[PDB]
Amino acid sequence: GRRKPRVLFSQAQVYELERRFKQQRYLSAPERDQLASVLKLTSTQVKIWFQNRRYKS
Amino acid sequence: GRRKPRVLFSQAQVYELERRFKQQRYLSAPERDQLASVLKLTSTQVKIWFQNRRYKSK
DNA sequence: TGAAGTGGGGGCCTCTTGA
DNA sequence: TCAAGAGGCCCCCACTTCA
Ligand SMILES: [Mg+2]
Repeated sequence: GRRKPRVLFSQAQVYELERRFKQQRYLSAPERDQLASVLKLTSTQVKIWFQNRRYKS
Repeated sequence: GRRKPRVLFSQAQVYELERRFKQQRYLSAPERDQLASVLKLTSTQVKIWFQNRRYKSK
C-alpha cells in the first residue's frame, strides 16, 4: 500500500549534524533532544543519523 | 517438565549486596561484574538483584 | 519469600534495502 | 543515495509468579 517517503536532510541540517559530530561521536539523551529542536528533526532521526555516521566512519 | 530451581542468596551474599546498595543505588557493568565475581553469582543475578532492590525501596 | 519472568521504554552495532 | 528497517544483545521500571 501507500507508505511514508524517506525525506533527505537538507544541506544546512547535514552541515550542523557533521559539525556536531566533529566534537562528539556520541550524544546523550538530552543533547539529542536539543539538537533535534535546533534542526527541526525528531530525536530519533538525530539518534539514527549519529548511529549511521559512526558506522559509515 | 522439570525446570531449574530458584536458589536463594546466602546471608553473607545478601549482606554484601545490601552493603553496596547503601553506597550506590545503581552500578555500571564493570561494577556489576566485579561484585558478581566476588559473590559467586552471575552478573545478571546481580543486575536483577539491584533492579528488584530498587523497586522494593519504593 | 524473593529471584526470576514478562513486557514496554530506549540504545548501540551491523548489514541491507530501495523509492 | 542514505535515512531507515530489523536482527542481535544491554539496561530500566512496573508488576507479578510460585518452587
Ligand atoms: Mg529519497
